[PDB]
Amino acid sequence: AKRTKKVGIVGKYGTRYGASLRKMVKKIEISQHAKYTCSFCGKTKMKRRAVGIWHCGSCMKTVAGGAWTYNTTSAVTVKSAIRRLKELKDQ
Amino acid sequence: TKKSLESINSRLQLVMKSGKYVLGYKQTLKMIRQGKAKLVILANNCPALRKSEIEYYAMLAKTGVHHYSGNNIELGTACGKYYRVCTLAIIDPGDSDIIRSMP
Amino acid sequence: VDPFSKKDWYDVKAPAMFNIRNIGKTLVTRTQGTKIASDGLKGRVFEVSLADLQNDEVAFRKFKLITEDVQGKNCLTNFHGMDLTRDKMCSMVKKWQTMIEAHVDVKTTDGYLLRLFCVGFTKKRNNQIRKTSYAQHQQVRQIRKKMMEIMTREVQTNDLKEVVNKLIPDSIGKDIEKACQSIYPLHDVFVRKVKMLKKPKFELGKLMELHG
Amino acid sequence: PVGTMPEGTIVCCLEEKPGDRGKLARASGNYATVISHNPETKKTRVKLPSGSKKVISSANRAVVGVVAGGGRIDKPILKAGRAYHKYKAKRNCWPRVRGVA
Amino acid sequence: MRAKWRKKRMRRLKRKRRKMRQRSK
Amino acid sequence: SLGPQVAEGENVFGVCHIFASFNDTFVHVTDLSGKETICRVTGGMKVKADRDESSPYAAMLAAQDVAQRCKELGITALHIKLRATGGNRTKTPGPGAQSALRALARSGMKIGRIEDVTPIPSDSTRRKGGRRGRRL
Amino acid sequence: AKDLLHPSPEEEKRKHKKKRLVQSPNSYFMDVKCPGCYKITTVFSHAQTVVLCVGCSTVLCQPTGGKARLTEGCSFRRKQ
Amino acid sequence: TKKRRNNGRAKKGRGHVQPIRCTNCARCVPKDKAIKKFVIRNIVEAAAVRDISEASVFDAYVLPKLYVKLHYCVSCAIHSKVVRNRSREARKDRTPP
RNA sequence: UUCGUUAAAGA
RNA sequence: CGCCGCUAGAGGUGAAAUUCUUGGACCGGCGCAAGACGGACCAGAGCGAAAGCAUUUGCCAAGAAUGUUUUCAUUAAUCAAGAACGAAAGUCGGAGGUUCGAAGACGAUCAGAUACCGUCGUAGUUCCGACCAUAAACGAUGCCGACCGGCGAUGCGGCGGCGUUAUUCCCAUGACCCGCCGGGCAGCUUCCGGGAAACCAAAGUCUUUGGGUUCCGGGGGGAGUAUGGUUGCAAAGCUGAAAC
Ligand SMILES: [Mg+2]
Ligand SMILES: [Mg+2]
Ligand SMILES: [Mg+2]
Ligand SMILES: [Mg+2]
Ligand SMILES: [Mg+2]
Ligand SMILES: [Mg+2]
Ligand SMILES: [Mg+2]
Ligand SMILES: [Mg+2]
Ligand SMILES: [Mg+2]
Ligand SMILES: [Mg+2]
Ligand SMILES: [Mg+2]
Ligand SMILES: [Mg+2]
Ligand SMILES: [Mg+2]
Ligand SMILES: [Mg+2]
Ligand SMILES: [Mg+2]
Ligand SMILES: [Mg+2]
Ligand SMILES: [Mg+2]
Ligand SMILES: [Mg+2]
Ligand SMILES: [Mg+2]
Ligand SMILES: [Mg+2]
Ligand SMILES: [Zn+2]
Ligand SMILES: [Zn+2]
Repeated sequence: AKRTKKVGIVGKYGTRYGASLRKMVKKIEISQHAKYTCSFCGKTKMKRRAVGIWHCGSCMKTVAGGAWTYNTTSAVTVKSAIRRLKELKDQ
Repeated sequence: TKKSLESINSRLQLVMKSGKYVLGYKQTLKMIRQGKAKLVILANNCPALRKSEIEYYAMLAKTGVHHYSGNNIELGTACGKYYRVCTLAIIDPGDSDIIRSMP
Repeated sequence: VDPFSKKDWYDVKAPAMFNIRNIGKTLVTRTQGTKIASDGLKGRVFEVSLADLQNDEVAFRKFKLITEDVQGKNCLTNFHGMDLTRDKMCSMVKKWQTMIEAHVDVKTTDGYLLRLFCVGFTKKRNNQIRKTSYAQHQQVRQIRKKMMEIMTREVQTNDLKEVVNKLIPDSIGKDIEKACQSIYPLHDVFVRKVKMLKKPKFELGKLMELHG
Repeated sequence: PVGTMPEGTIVCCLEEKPGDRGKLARASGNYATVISHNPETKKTRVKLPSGSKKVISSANRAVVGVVAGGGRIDKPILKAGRAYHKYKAKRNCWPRVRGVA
Repeated sequence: MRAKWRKKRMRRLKRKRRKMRQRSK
Repeated sequence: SLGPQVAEGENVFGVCHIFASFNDTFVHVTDLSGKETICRVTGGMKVKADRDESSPYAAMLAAQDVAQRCKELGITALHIKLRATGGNRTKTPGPGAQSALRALARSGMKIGRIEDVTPIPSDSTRRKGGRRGRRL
Repeated sequence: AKDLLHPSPEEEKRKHKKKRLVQSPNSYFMDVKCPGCYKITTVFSHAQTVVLCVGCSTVLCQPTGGKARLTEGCSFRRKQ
Repeated sequence: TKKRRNNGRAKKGRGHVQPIRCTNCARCVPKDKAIKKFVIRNIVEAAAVRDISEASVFDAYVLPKLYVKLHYCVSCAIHSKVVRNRSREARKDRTPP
C-alpha cells in the first residue's frame, strides 16, 4: 500500500526544512541507499560504505566511487578521455 | 561484428533446446577433466584466476576456448535462464556448429 | 623625427627551384638597442601569389612563406603554407552542384606535419538534360575516404622538397581526377589550403640542403 | 610525471616542486588540466581547481584521474547536528558568531 | 487594443486577484 | 634619400590594404611582410565633416596623400588587398574603395594584381540587429 | 470507351503486378548451367540468398535487391 | 484570403527552416522566404578598369570578380527596389532576363 | 528626418 | 591578451553625442585563450508522428519505400478515460560568460519618450540533469479505403533499351540519355464538379442528400472571465457558467 504520495524516503524528516530542500535531498538519498550492480561478481550487493567508498557484499572487492552514486557522470567522462588519450597515437 | 555476436546468440539458442550442455564452474570441471567438453565459454568479467585455470585446463585437454564480451548477467540471459553464469561447456551440440566454425 | 630615414631595407630570397629566388624587399627598423634587427625578421611571413614564381602558371594557388633567418643582407624564406585566392575559392560554387570536402593531417618524412585540404565539385556531363546532378551521398562518403586516402600515401613518404614539387603542377589534384572518374566525373578538384602546424628544429644544414 | 602525459590529461594530487609527495588538487572531486608542454625550459601549464593557470616544472608527479568522493557538497547539511558532527570531526572552526551581534 | 495584450492584462489582473485571495482568504 | 633601388626598371612592391566601411575609408600601405606600415591616411584625416568622411571625395584626398607619401619614401608598385566590415556586418565594400582604386592608379602607383581578402566568417555568428533588427 | 475485357498484351505487360487483372508475377525460374561438370540448377529469379552448387562449391547467384545478379555468364532458360 | 498558394516561402515538405539574417535591417528570415540573390560585380568599375589597365604592371592578365551572396528580406527588399509589386495574373511569372 | 485632432447626423 | 610598425583620430547615425585614444585608440603582421556557431554547396530537395533535423569519422539501435511463386491467416480503421514526445520563452541545481540581449543606465529626435536610432550591460541565449505542456504548434484544411482528366519535371527503389562516357580488355557495378511500375514532396491547364467567392484532382463523387469512425461550432460582447475540481516550485496549464 502506497502511504506517502510525495515525500517518499524524506517522510522521516516530516514537516521541517522546506519542500525544495527535501525534494533535492530525496534523489540523492535514493542514490546513497540504492543497491548497485557489482561490476566484478555480477551481483547487486554494492552497499554504501563511508563517503566516497563503495563496498560490494560478496567477494569483498572495495571500490572508490562517488560521494552519492556509484559512478559520477564527470568521472565517466574523465575515464573516457583517459582511455582516449591512452590509445591516441601511443602517448 | 554484430553479425558475429547475433550468430553466437543464435547458436546458443539452438544449443539451449537441442544440444547438451553443462552450467557453472564446478560442473564444467568434471567435463574438462573427463574430456567430454569440446568448447568452453568464459564470461568477460569472470575472475582472472578462474579464467586462467579454465584456459589452462582447456589447452591441456585440447578444448576450444571462447570469451564472451559481456557480463555474466547477460551471459545467463544468452543461455536463457534467469540466474547468472560465468562458465559454460558445450559437451554435445545438437544442431549447432560452434565446435566447427570457431576452431 | 623621420623614422623611414633610419629604416633599413632587406630583400627576400625564395627557396630553391620554383623558377627564381626573388620575392621583394622589406623594411627593417634598425639594429638599435637591445632589439636586434634579426628578431622580427624571423617572425615575418609572406603571402605571395603566382605568375612570378612558377614561370607563367595560373595566377591563383598562392603560397605562404616565412623568413627562416637572414644571411648577408638577404633574408631567406621557407615554405609555411599554401592557399587559393578569394575570387577563385568563392567562384566555381554553383547553386546546382554538390560540394565535397576533405581534410587530413599527415606527417612528412622529416619532422614536419602538415594539414592539407581538398575540395571537389560535380560535373554536368556533355548532353545532359537533368539540371540537378547530385550524388547519393554514399559516393560522397566513398570519395571523402578516397581523397583522404590518396594524400596520406603521397605526403607520408615525401618531405617538403617533393611535396612542393608535387604542388607545383598539382599532381595530387590530377591524381584525384584520375582515381575519381570510376565513382563520379567530379570537376576541378584542387587542394584549396595546406598549412604547417609542427616544426622540428631550425636546421640551417637542412636549409642548405633545401637550396642544393 | 607530467612530461610523459599528453595535453588535456585530467590528473589530481600533483606536486608544486618535484619531490614533495603531492600538494595541489587534493580535495574530494577535484582535478587539474595539463596543457602547454615545453621541450626546452622544462615547464608545463596546469589549470587548477580555482581556475588559476600555474606554470610548474616538468619533473613533478601526479596520479592520473580525479579524486573520488565527488559531489560531496551536493547534499545540504539540512540541520545543525550534521554540521556539529562534521566540525567535531575536522577541528574547532565553529564559534561562528556574528561580529555585529 | 490587441487581443494579446488584453489577455496579458487580464492575466496580470488574475495574478493580482490570486495574491489578494492568498493575502485575505 | 633615394631609397632601396638605383637605376630603376624593377618594381618595388607594397601591399595596400583598403578597408572600405560605410562610415570611414582606410588606405594602408605596408611592405610585403605586413608589419612595417609605410603610410596610413583615413577619411577623417582629410575631411573635417564627420558626415562626409566616408565620401569618395575623402577617398580621393586620402589616396592622393598616401600616394604622395609613397612617392616620397620611394616605392613604385602596389599589390592591393580589399576588405570591409565582414565579420557579421555587410560583406559588400563601402563607397570609398571604388574611387580609391582610381585615385591610386591616377597619381603613379603601378598596380599589380588585386585580391579581395575580406574577413568571411564560416557560419554566421550572432548578429547585432536582434529578432526584428534595425527599423529605420 | 476502353476494351477492359480484352486489353492489349503490351499494356498488360507494362502495367503493375497486382493492378492488372490476372495479377501474374513478374518472376520466373531460371536454369543456371554451371560449367563445372554437369549440374544444371533451377533457381528463383529474385533470389534473396546465396546459391551454392553442391559440386564446385561456388556462388552462382549473388544476393541483390530486385533480381539476383550472376557469376561469369552461365546460361539460363524460361520454364513458364 | 489567400494571397499566395506558396504562402511566401517554399516550405511544403518540412516544418522548420533556419532563419538567416538579412543584409540591411539584419532581421532573421527563413531562407526559403528571404530574397536570396547572387551579385557578380567587377572589383573595379568599368569607368576605371581602363585606367588601371593602362597604369598597371601586367599586360592585361588579371581580371578579378567580386562574388556576394546578397540576402535581403521581403520587408526591406521592396524599399530596395528589387522585388517590386506585380498584378494577380503577373505573380505567376519567372526570372526576368 | 518629423508633422497631432475634428462628434452626432445628414442622399 | 602578448610582441612589431606607423600615426591623429577611431565606432556611430539622416545628423551629432554618450564610448576608446601621444599612457598609442583604430589599422595592418605573428601567436595564444575562450565559448557560441556550421554560410556559400541549400533547391517550391530529403527524413521524422509532430515539435524539429546540415563540418568529418566511428559505434549504437530504428524506419519509410522497393523487389519479393517469403511467412502468419482477419490478426483490421477511428478512438471517452489514460499514456509518450512536444519550438521558443519561463522555473530549480551544477560548469562558463564569445556574441547578442528582457529589465536598467545614458547619448539623441520630438510639444512630450519611458519607444523606434546609437554606447555599455543584468537574467537568458551554451552544455548536463528535472519541471512546465503553451504558439499564426498553419495546409488557419482529422484518420483509413475506393473512383473520377491531361502534361512536364524532381527525390527512392525495381525493370527493359547492338546509345554515349569512363579502367587494361571480356567481366560486374559507376555517370548521362529514353520509357514503364509503386508510393512521396510539389507545379501548369481544364466547363469533372463543388463553393458566397477567393480557390480547390480535392475544399469533387451532396436535395439525384447514408463507406467507417473521432473531436468540436449555434449572432457579437461579457469570457477563455468568475466560482469550484485538478496539475505545477511558481508563472500558469486543463475543465469552465451566469447576470446583463
Ligand atoms: Mg552551492
Ligand atoms: Mg554561516
Ligand atoms: Mg550566528
Ligand atoms: Mg549583546
Ligand atoms: Mg502585438
Ligand atoms: Mg496583516
Ligand atoms: Mg490582406
Ligand atoms: Mg511550424
Ligand atoms: Mg467622424
Ligand atoms: Mg590587431
Ligand atoms: Mg525549451
Ligand atoms: Mg535560489
Ligand atoms: Mg541556471
Ligand atoms: Mg521602456
Ligand atoms: Mg537597443
Ligand atoms: Mg552590445
Ligand atoms: Mg491552443
Ligand atoms: Mg485530430
Ligand atoms: Mg531512378
Ligand atoms: Mg550501387
Ligand atoms: Zn562484488
Ligand atoms: Zn531587411
